[PDB]
Parts: sequence; structure tokens; C-alpha cells
Amino acid sequence: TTALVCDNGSGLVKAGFAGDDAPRAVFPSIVGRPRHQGVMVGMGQKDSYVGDEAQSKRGILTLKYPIEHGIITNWDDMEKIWHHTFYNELRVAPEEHPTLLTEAPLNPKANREKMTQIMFETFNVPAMYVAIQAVLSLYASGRTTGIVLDSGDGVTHNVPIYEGYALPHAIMRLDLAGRDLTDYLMKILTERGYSFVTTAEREIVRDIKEKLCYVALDFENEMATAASSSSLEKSYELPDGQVITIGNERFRCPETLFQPSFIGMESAGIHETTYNSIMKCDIDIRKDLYANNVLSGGTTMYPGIADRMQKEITALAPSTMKIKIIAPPERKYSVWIGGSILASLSTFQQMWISKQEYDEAGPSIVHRKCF
Amino acid sequence: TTALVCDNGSGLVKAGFAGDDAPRAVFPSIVGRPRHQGVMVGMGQKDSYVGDEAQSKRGILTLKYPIEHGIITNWDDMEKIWHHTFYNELRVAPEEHPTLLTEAPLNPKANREKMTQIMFETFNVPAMYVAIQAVLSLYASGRTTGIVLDSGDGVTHNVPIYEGYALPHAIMRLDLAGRDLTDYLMKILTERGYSFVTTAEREIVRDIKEKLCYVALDFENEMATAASSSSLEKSYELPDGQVITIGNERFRCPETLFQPSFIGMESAGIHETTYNSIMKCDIDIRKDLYANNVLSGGTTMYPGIADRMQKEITALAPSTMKIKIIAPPERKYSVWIGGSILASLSTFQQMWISKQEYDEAGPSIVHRKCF
Amino acid sequence: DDIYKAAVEQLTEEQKNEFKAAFDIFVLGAEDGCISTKELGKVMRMLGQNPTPEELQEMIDEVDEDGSGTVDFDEFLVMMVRCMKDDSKGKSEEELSDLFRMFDKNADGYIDLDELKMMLQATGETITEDDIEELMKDGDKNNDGRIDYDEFLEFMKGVE
Amino acid sequence: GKRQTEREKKKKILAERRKVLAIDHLNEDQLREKAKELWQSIYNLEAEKFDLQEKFKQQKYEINVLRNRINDNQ
Amino acid sequence: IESDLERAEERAELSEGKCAELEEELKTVTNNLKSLEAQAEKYSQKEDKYEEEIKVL
Amino acid sequence: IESDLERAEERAELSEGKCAELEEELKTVTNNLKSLEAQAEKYSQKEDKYEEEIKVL
Amino acid sequence: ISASRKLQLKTLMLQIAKQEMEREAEERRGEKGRVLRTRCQPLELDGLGFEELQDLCRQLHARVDKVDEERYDVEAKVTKNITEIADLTQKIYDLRGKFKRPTLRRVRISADAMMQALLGTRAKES
Ligand SMILES: Nc1ncnc2c1ncn2[C@@H]1O[C@H](COP(=O)(O)OP(=O)(O)O)[C@@H](O)[C@H]1O
Ligand SMILES: Nc1ncnc2c1ncn2[C@@H]1O[C@H](COP(=O)(O)OP(=O)(O)O)[C@@H](O)[C@H]1O
Ligand SMILES: [Ca+2]
Ligand SMILES: [Ca+2]
Ligand SMILES: [Mg+2]
Ligand SMILES: [Mg+2]
Repeated sequence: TTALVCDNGSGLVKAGFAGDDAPRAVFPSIVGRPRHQGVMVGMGQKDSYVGDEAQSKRGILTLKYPIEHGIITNWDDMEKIWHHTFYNELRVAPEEHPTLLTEAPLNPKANREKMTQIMFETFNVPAMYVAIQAVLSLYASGRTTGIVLDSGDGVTHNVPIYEGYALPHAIMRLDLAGRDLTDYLMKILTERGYSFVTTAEREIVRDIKEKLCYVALDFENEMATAASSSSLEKSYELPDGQVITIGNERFRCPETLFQPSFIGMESAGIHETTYNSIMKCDIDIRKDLYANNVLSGGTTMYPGIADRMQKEITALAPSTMKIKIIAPPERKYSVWIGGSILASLSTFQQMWISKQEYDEAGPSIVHRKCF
Repeated sequence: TTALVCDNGSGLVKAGFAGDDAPRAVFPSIVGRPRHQGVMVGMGQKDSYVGDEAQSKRGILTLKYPIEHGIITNWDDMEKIWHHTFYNELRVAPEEHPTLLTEAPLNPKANREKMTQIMFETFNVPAMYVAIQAVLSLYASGRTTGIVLDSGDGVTHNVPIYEGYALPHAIMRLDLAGRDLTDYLMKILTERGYSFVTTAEREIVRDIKEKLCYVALDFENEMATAASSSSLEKSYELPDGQVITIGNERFRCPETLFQPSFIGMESAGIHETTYNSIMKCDIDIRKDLYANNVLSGGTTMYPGIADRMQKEITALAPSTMKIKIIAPPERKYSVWIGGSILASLSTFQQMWISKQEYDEAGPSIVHRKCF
Repeated sequence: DDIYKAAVEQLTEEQKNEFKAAFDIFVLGAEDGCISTKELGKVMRMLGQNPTPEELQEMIDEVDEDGSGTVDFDEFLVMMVRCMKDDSKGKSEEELSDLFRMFDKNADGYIDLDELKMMLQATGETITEDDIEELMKDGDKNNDGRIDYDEFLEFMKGVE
Repeated sequence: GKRQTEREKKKKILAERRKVLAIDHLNEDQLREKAKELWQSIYNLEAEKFDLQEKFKQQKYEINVLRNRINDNQ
Repeated sequence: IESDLERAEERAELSEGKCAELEEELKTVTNNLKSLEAQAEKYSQKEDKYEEEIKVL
Repeated sequence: IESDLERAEERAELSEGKCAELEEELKTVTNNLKSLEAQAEKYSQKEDKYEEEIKVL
Repeated sequence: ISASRKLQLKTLMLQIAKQEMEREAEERRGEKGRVLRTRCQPLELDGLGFEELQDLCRQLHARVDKVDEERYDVEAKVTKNITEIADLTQKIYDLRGKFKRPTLRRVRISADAMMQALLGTRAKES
């Protein structure tokens, strides 16, 4: 039979059968209970709208993501999300399909063990396998080397790989991602008068960020230009009218990636954690990693980031090496495409964690040889 | 049929069919298992890369030479190296070809006996013969007398020969060679800030030594000059950029040959062990040995050694004798060229150790008349 | 794939006339008069199924391969037999290796212009020198007079 | 070790391949029948050896092709 | 155009490698020439000295 | 990409020119070295004869 | 000029190559028969008493053992060669794989199924 390549993510759940080009169903991972009282009788009001249904009734819900930073903080809601994904968005019972979840690097063990225990006890799948979210993104590019920066919505991690041999001592995981950029944008919009507070209006700020923000090639020059002319002010129409005008908030929101001091984080930007991740590698594979830097994940879709990052790394790196940044147009679904490719391989067909194996060793089987 | 003139050496395996000018395949003798974990599936990752393949993937391997000082310390790896040499670099099955290995003087017997046992049992050659590495280097020069200093990469030995009669009581074998010079260079580079530690970076230090180091004609004058001017500082580009500048480390690394007290060895330099080897000979053949001093081996390729050695010996020797140092341009492959010449001789065709002879007397046949 | 043409081989292009009538049932009133199969397939899809134009793009690109921009009815047949394939890849690749061994009687591992020329002479195919060079470069992808097994497979890829 | 152990294993396998020939209890007609059996066995061995030789030539050709492909890779 | 760029890069790399090898060879042979010239000068001086010795003896 | 490809091809052409010049230099120096080797051999023969005559005297 | 005509020409080339391969196989089997007849010494089984038959059977068994040893050695060499061929084939596949994995999408419904669904049973070719 065919395998189910699910990809929990944090912000958008992407799923679909193995062997295709794009995920079959992509929908936000939010579960929102209603918060008001409700007076109409017999309206058929449910107790929790999940997935894309709660992005249409969000006016009277309190949306809450079940995955904070890679890790899962609310297991009941995550179980509800998985149940919805299997039964309503794909309509395939899990009793007859292997599953291939994905997990960020350096995550707590208990999260992974609980994930496998749920998949084997509640949904009762035949066999499931958990894979690191960066190796898949490297599969999708058709490479076999390279250092991949997978800046998702929950957590940004940077896994270097050479000739198929991952370097476990050079993984640099940073917890700044799309959600913190949304919060920072929502916080700097208040400097013009627009106040978004409700958890429903966070979605509106996210839409503003997606449609308007861009990464500046040079920060100081853009700050000077936006403060003199008015060629940058782009307007946007809220879900009820009252258009708003975003000035130099456009390139200040995604600039937080390269200067995490804006949101008070100490660490260095995504332009310098990649160079540090390279320098921890051996001295003889640094040229190949320099030449095959891969971008993935949703947050790396800002217009103009593949040039800013290349300029920064070229500034840091030695002058002789060639710096090349691979930015495929299908960046958002790169991890899932790689997952489909991996699940479609014949050599991989014996790596699944078969159910009888789980019955013999318990949920701690995932840390064992079947990784 | 044709004979296979293999030459194990220590650092570079040189092989080729008898009767040519240069070895057919020359490649480092290193076997390196991978050391990291490896995450890509189906990449076709082998368990041990040998020969010149492991000089390209050395970034994720742990290279380890199977021959320490002439002697062989790891028989499985040496067998692997031989198998590679026969099947992939020459592509001739050994079942149909005699072999002519080479061995340093004064080596342990068990090494030679195990070598012949392997060649007769595993590879199953028709007949093999083991020859001393210095007599061949004397063949290649077209002489019949002379004292040859064969400073390889493992061990430096100095065999005097007159009129074809070797003098077994005058062989002076010293264990300082190219590898110790590489280690000493790697140890003195730390005085400028460059630290090479990994077994892969030893190859980079070896390349630095080959391309930059030279032997000073007079040591104190060079030490004084390099400490005042800056006309010696030559720069070199690492495999990733960050050029380095070598100052008076240039002629201090190969100076260890003439003053083995630098690396803590007690013995006298290669300039004085040759004179001692001559003085042990009879009083009537010392003039001929003085006039026909032969250099061979890789490590004698330093620019300016054929003058320093001549100056030193002229200082030691009596003033009347003429001191001449034969330094052919084809020094590195001198032993193998001599091996080809010896294997191509008709008079030598009945000295091979035929397999039936080995079956009758066991591996201890090599010490017998068939030397 | 081949069964369609085989069952229509005894007939003329009137199969395409029937297809044109079927399109007139749905998309009568074509404006370009050129290769256009995306519109009819999209109209077929619009009957309630999930919208997907990638299949239409694949079908509309399967016709043009010569690069001249023209789409013949034979190119339509090629698209039809390539969108649904049963006996592709030259049947068995092992037989392809046997044929390549037959080509490399010298057993050097590299097919030269001599080998391909003699094989085509044995076939006796009348193809102009331009097509000769086209097939050579399809085989000799790196264009150095040598063709290994991989280049042979690439040249005979989708060829049966 | 293993190499001489391999030789001993090979010679033992060959000895097992040597069938126990005992004709001291059979008429000359049965002797001729057994000789015919031996000749047919030798014919089968010859055919197998010839097929192995042809497949070995094919393998040599494929090895040459693989070497050429590796040269293309470099 | 990307494939064209890759081909240009590999051609340039090969040319530079050959250039480096030729540089090394020329360096070695020029050093040999210098050494031999010094030896020849010393040999001319020695020859004159030997002829003088022949005459006086 | 197009601009980068053009620059790479120009670099390759320059490297090829340099390689040709290096080949010329190498051949010239090789010839000179052979000539001086013959000269040194003549020097050696002269020295041998002078030494023999010195011994006799 | 025509893609279908080019495919037809390629098919004809395949037919010619297959015919040549069949001719080669026929030549190989004929040579096999001839060489088998040549190598295998005929059975001279006329006018022979018991003792010479025993001697001949024993010598034939010894020769059978010898040729069995030779054939076993050649079989070991062939097994080594095919193992090396598989190893180097996987090596080339790794050097020419990666992106060579099958990128196939099932959203493309087969045109035959679409024609059958939208036309019932009056679309029989597809
Ligand atoms: N076109 C876009 N431009 C800018 N940001 C985007 C765009 N699309 C998505 N994002 C950001 O990326 C996030 C989605 O990232 P995604 O890759 O789905 O995370 P995950 O790894 O959990 O799947 C969204 O929250 C959004 O903030
Ligand atoms: N051109 C060179 N200049 C200086 N040192 C060299 C040069 N070439 C080789 N060497 C040294 O000689 C060693 C090779 O010696 P070699 O003669 O191959 O040893 P073996 O006797 O084992 O074959 C290398 O390890 C290197 O350190
Ligand atoms: Ca066309
Ligand atoms: Ca080619
Ligand atoms: Mg992700
Ligand atoms: Mg040596």
C-alpha cells in the first residue's frame, strides 16, 4: 500500500500520500473553542473547530496553537488535529497506512516517545517512522551534501550534512521563527495607532506580514530612505475596511532574523549562526558547505532574503570561497516533498518501526536502531 | 608473461608492470573508516575507503597508515591495500603474474614471512620475490658500486655496496624519515597560531612541507637572515582560504635530518651516518664509495639537499678524496625503476620463489637460498 | 498506449476527427486553432472534481519535443502513448545491456562514431546527417566521441 | 587461519564431489552403463564450464564498461 | 544558462590546475639550471688550477 | 547567472593563454639544461685526465 | 520531423538489434554443441572385458574430478565478477542517482479512466 507522509510542523499541517509533488491538504493547526454564550438553539454548534474551519469562524473563537516551539505542549489538542487530518482531510483510515512524521532536531525525548505511543495506540497505524526535518529538505533539493537552514514557523535549525554523513556536533538550533516575527510586527504596528490584541487578530497581523514585509538588502540605507521619501508606504485593507499604511515597519519586522537583539534575544542572526555551524565542521568540507547552502521552510520566503544572506556570509567568509545560496521556488513544501521522496524509496522500506517491534520494546524503541 | 613490480613503501604505494619507465598507479597507502553517523539512506556508503579515494573524502574519515616504520602493524588493512592495488589500479588478476615486493633492511622476520604467506595463500600468485629497497635504487642509477642513502617516508637506511658484493656489517638503519618531519613541522607551526590536530590535517601539513620547505646550505646564517629581513616568508592557501605565512619554519623542518636532536632522537644526522657507514668498510674501497654516493627515496627531494650533504661530508672526509653526490631527477621512483630493471633481467628469471617450493618448506623459505 | 494505435492503425486520422467532435461537444469554438488540450481537460475537470491544472500542463507539454514549437498529430499520438505507458523503457534493461554489448564488439566500454554508424548501416535507416548528429549528441551527451552504458540508456530512454 | 582453511575447504568439497565409485559387484554391462554416466557427468561439467566462461567474458566486458563510466565520472 | 556556467567553471578550473603544474615544473628546472651554472664556473676555475699544477710539477 | 558565466569563460581563456606561455618557457629551459649537462660532462672528463697526469708527475 | 516516425525508426532499430542478438545466441549455442562434442571423448564400448571397463571408469571419474575442480574455480571467479559488477553498478547508481528518484504524481488521473467515466462505455480504445 501507500504511505502517509504527514508533517506536523507548527503553524501549517502538511499531509499527503507518498509519491506526489505537493501535499494534498494544507491547513493551519489551530483548535479554537467558542468563548461567548450562544443563544440560537439547534444551530448545531460544536465544541471545538479545528483546522481550516476555525479560520473562518475566528471572530467568535479563541484559537490556540497546540505546538509552541517544535515541542508539543497540549497533547489532547494535537490528538484532535491528527484525527481531523486523517479522517476529514484525507479520508483514509490509519489502520491500513504507514506514517512518516517529522520532528525538529534537539527536541525533548518525551515528545517523540509520546508521539509514537499515540500513533500506535490510538490511531493504530501499521508502522511509523520519525525523521529530522532538515534531512528531508536536503532530499528535495536532489543534493547529497550541503548545510540546510530550515527556518520554519516554530523553530529555526541549521543542520550541516556532508556526503550523507550528518555532523551531530554542528547542529545550531535557534528558537526565533515566524511566530516571534508575527509578535514583533504586532508590537511595532502600535507605533502608528493600530492595536491588535485578540488571538484572532494575530492572524490578521500574520497576513500583513506575509503580503507586505520584505527583507532589506542594506538596513541603514533603507531606514534612511523610508524616513525621507514615501515610496515605500504600502496600504492594506483590513477584513472590515479602514485601510492601514505600513511605512518602515515593512523591512523592520523580518530584520529581526539577522539581529535577534530586537526582540531581546541574545544570540546572533541567521546570517552568523550558519557561518558558526560551518566553522564547527572539519577543515576539508567547508568549501562544499559554502557552495551548497540550502534554504527551506516557510519563513525563508521573504522577498530579498537570498541576497541579504549571501551578502552577509560573503562578508564573513574568506574571500576565495564561492558562496552560493540554493533557494528553490517550492521552498514552503520542501520538507514534505523530501518526505515523499524518502517514503517512496525501496531501500528505506525496511526501516519502518513495525508494530510487533513496538510491542516488544515499548515506546522507547524510537531512540533505538530504528531512529 | 609479465611480472608485477609492486613496492609497498610507507606513504605511497607504487606499482606497475615490469619493463616500463614509471609506475602505472601511485596512490597514498591509507585506509580510512568513516567516523560520523550518516543520515542519508541509499547513498551507497562503503565501510572503508582505501587509496586515493580516501584523500578526497578525508573530511569525514579517520585515515590510518597500515605501515608504521617499514614494518607492517595492521595486517588486515595491508591485505585490503594489496587487494585494491591488484584489482582496481591495475585490473590484473594475480593468478597469472609474478610479484616482486620490496622490504627495508634489518626488518623483523615475521613481517617478511607473513608477507609471503599472504601473497601465496590469499592472492595465490605464481611466484614472488622480496628484494632489499637499496639494491634496486642502485640498479636504477646504472652503477655497480656506491653507497645509497634511501631516505623514504618510513625509515632511512644506508646500504653500501661494492662491485656487487653488499657489505652486511655496514648497514646503518635510522628510523627518522618523512613522517617524523611532518609531525615536527606540525608541531612547530603552532608557534605562529596555526593548530593542526586531526589525522586529516596531517595531510595538509604534508602538502605544506612538500611545497614550501627547503634545506638550508648553512643553518646559522639562514636563522640570522630570517630573523632580520622578511624575504623568506612564503604564503600558502589552505583548503578553505585563510592563507598562512611560513617564516623560518621553512628550513627548520627538514633540518631535523641533519640534527636529529630536534625531535629528541639521540643519533647523528644523515650527514654523519653515511660517513660512519663508509668508515666501517674496508680501507681500499673507501675512495669508490666516496665518489659514488647515491641519493634516493622521496624525502631526499628537498631543494638544496644535494649541496648541504656534500658540504657536510667534505667537511668530515679527508681533504684528498673527491666527494660526489648522485641525485638523479627521478629520485622518487628510483627504487621502482630499479625493480623493473631487475625483474626484466634474464639471469634473474630463475630466482623467483616458485609455489611448489613454498608448499614443500613453508613460509620460512624466504630466509633460505631464495633470499 | 500501443494498443490504442494498433486498434486504430488500420484506420486513418479519423480518430482525431472523432476527438475533435468530442471536443466540440465540450469546447466548441477554439480561437487559436493550434495545440490546445489544457482547456478541454479543464472543462472535463470542472464537472465537480478537485481543480488541478498541472496534469493539463503535463499533457500539453508532452506533445512538443523537437523544440520547433510545432505540434503534429503524430505528436498528439506520442502524448497519448506517453501519458499512459505499459511496455516502456525498451522493455527489459538487461536486453538493452545485451544490445549495447552487441554494439561494443571491441569491448572498450565506449561507443564511438564507428559503432553507431555501423549499427545504423546494419539497420539501414535513412536519416539525414542532421539527425545523425542529433542522435550522436543524444548519446554522446558530453560530446567527446565516447558513449558508455549510461549514455546508451539516455539515448535509448523511452525508446522501444 | 582462513586462506589455508579456504584451501582445505575447497579440497574437501572436491573430494565430496568425487563420488564413491564401486564396480566390483556389477556385470560388464553395468560397468559400461556407469562409464556412460561418468561421461555424461563430464559433458555436463564441460557445458557448465563453457557457460561460465561465456558469462565471465560478459562480466569482463561489463567491468570494462563500468571502468569507462567511472572515467566519465572523473 | 546555469548548465553553461557550470561548464565554464570546470574548464577554468582545469586550465588553472595545468597552469599551476607548469609553474612548478619551470621552477624546478630553473633551479637545476642555476645550480649547474655555478658548478660549471667552479669547474673552469678548477681546470685552470690543475693546468698550473701540471706546469709547476 | 549570465554575467557570471561570461566572466568565468573569460577567466578560462586567460588561464589557457598563461598555460601556453608556461609550456614555451618549460621547453626552452629544458633545452638549456641539457646543453649545460653536456658541458659539465666535458668538464668531468677534463678533470679526470688532469688528475691522472698529476698523479704520474 | 515526426516524433511518432522517430519512435517507429527507433523501434525498427530495436528489432534489428534483437535479431542480431538472437543470431548471436544461435551462434553461441551451436558453438557450445560443437565444443561439447569436441572436448568430450567418445565412449568406445565395444569388445571390452570387465577389467578394462573398471580401469576406464576409474580414470573417467578422476578426469571428472579434475574438470569439476576447474569448473568450480571458474564458477567462483564468475561469482566474484558478478558481485563486483553489482557493487560497481550500485556505485554508479549512487554517483548517478540522488535526483534520479521517481518524481511521480497521482493527481494526474489516467485519461482512459477519465474518458470511461465521462463517456460510459462508448470509449473503448482507451
Ligand atoms: N509567502 C510568505 N511570505 C512570508 N512569510 C511566510 C510566507 N508563507 C509563510 N510564511 C511564514 O511561515 C510560516 C509557515 O511556515 P511553515 O514552513 O508552514 O512552518 P512549519 O515548518 O511548521 O510547516 C507562517 O507562519 C508565516 O509566518
Ligand atoms: N617533492 C617533495 N618534496 C619534499 N618532500 C617530499 C616530496 N615528495 C615526497 N616527499 C616526502 O616523501 C614521502 C614519500 O616518500 P616515498 O619515497 O614515497 O616513501 P616510500 O619509500 O614509502 O615510497 C612523502 O611522505 C613526503 O613527505
Ligand atoms: Ca514540433
Ligand atoms: Ca560521451
Ligand atoms: Mg517545517
Ligand atoms: Mg622507498
